[PDB]
This record gives sequence, structure tokens and C-alpha cells, in this order.
Amino acid sequence: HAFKPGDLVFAKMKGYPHWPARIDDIADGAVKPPPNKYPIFFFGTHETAFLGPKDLFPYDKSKDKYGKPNKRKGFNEGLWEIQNNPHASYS
Repeated sequence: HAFKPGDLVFAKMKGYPHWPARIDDIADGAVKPPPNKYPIFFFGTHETAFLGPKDLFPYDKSKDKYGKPNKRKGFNEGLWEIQNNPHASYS
């Protein structure tokens, strides 16, 4: 049940609804994440951030609740990405 690069999630942060996202690559050395933090890419708006598991909701279990369209900027485009090409390069 450990998170791994490529898992799809809804990621939660302050001021936004639970947001379609993915776990990015995890490496060591000078790009090693902080302890118990994961590199997250947000679909639709395309930021990256480190988040901990408490803010990460596995996509399949949560999509019925969180994966409905809304008016937030980039949200519905994010929904398109997570559904139709979640593992693409967006950079």
C-alpha cells in the first residue's frame, strides 16, 4: 500500500478542492524529497509541490466523490488529463 511514482491521486491543499494529481519520479541525492513527502504534479494547472500522505487520496477509491466537474480554473482540464493521458509529459 506504499505510494509510488505514477500513482494517481486527488491532492488536497488549503484553498482548493481535492485536485487531480499524480506522484512524480522519486530519486535520491540532491533531489531526495523531504521525509515522508512526495513530489506531486497537479493536472490542469501543472504546478509541482511536495505533499505528505495525509493530503493524498488514491484516485480510484476517491473519484466518485472528488472527480466531478467544477468551476475552479484548470479543474475540468485537469479531469481530462487524469482520465485521458495521466502519464504524459506536460512540461
